[PDB]
Amino acid sequence: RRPSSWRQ
Amino acid sequence: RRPSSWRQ
Amino acid sequence: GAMGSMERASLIQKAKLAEQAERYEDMAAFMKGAVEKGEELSCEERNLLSVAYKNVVGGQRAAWRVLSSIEQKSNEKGPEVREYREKVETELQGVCDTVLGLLDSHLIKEAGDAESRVFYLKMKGDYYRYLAEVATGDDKKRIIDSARSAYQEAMDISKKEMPPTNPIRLGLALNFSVFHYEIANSPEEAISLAKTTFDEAMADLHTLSEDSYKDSTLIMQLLRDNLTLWT
Amino acid sequence: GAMGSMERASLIQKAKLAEQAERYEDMAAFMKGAVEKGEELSCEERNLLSVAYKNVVGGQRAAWRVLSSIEQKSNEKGPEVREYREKVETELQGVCDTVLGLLDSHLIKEAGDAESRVFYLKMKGDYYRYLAEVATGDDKKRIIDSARSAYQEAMDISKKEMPPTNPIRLGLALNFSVFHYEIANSPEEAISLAKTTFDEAMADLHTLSEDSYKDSTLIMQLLRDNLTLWT
Ligand SMILES: [Ca+2]
Ligand SMILES: [Ca+2]
Ligand SMILES: [Cl-]
Ligand SMILES: [Cl-]
Ligand SMILES: [Mg+2]
Ligand SMILES: [Mg+2]
Repeated sequence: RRPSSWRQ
Repeated sequence: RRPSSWRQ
Repeated sequence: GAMGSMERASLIQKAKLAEQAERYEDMAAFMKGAVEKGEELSCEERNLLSVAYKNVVGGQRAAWRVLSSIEQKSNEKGPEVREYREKVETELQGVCDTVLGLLDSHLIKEAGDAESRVFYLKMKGDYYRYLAEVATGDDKKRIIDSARSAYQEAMDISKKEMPPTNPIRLGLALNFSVFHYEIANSPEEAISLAKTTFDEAMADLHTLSEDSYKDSTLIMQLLRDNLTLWT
Repeated sequence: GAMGSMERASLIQKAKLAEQAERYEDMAAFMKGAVEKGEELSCEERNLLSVAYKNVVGGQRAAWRVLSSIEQKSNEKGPEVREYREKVETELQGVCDTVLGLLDSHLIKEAGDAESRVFYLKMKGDYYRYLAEVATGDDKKRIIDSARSAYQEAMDISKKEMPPTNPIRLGLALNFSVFHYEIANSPEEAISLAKTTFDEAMADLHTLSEDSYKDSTLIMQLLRDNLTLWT
């Protein structure tokens, strides 16, 4: 998958 | 709740 | 309009791409351009038109309901909540007016087959219904009656020309029932319509292929869901 | 611009209403208008700006990735897939350019406190990163280096001026790590940064209140998720 960047 | 109208 | 220079087939292709990308405002603009080419729409093309505008107005309606609720709680502060609810409301009305304009110029008058004519008259009822959800002025009763008249003509055609399991007939009856319950303050009519539609579809299922059975029973389940909610 | 006649406080109030209604394009336009009033933004206001544009560009990026994949499969037909991917790409670039313009005129130059300056430099890195995701021309390396330079300045400030658990410091390190992995083709740097950030945050948790602990450990979990994905 694509990695997590900052998210609420 | 609100009723279902047609939806896909 | 803005899509006048693009080929009809390219507009349809891009509408399908926009659906895959969940870009429903683009999808609606492409399908508006395809309609404005002046040719009738195929079954598939009518569905793309419906899906596009249903998603666009659906987001507007959901936002309007959020804002209207905030506004009601505020009236139980300044003008901002009312202003922004009005902004969303005006944009929703603009989308409904655009759809109704496509139906009137000239989709409905060229629709001769039951399937197309019932589809477009159901759409006309739906978008007048969305106008009715936000209406409060001198013309609110006329907006409601415009929804009713379109649904009623579609019902009359569908009962004469289509089997009781036909998905567009079922979806029309579902939405007219919601109109009765939510707009016309006629819950008994809503319930009676949903029950009679369900029962007559049930009795016609034996005539269907496995694929048609799946299509019809899916919409019957929405009728059942409303009946369970309302009774 | 178009929001020049609305009060700053009313723009902020409407940005919050737009968030509640999930109307993120409106939210971004309101916050752009608030920035253009020329005053510095509060902590809360910076968050509203970030949330609004993150949601707008996030939908554009998701659509671009859908269309780019279709386009790649097609090149393994006519111009429509490329045209529509380009349309979405140009709109995404326009949103990124708008955000970068707000940072440059004049949010960054007026940001003196660590919290605001690191926040805006992280934003600058993020939006150059989004430009880098779609870049292919003569300036692609310069776009990548613009992202890197902004992230790097933000990192240098955050390490000097903020504790290792500070949420904006953690979120900056998370995104710079993603930049290393996905944009700069430096997976070892991405992994090293995420691990060192996680470990130094873990060792500082003992200093925090229960609420600050919750805030910091939430972002640490995103670092952990990437490390598990990458190792
Ligand atoms: Ca009764
Ligand atoms: Ca290694
Ligand atoms: Cl407004
Ligand atoms: Cl296009
Ligand atoms: Mg032609
Ligand atoms: Mg003022």
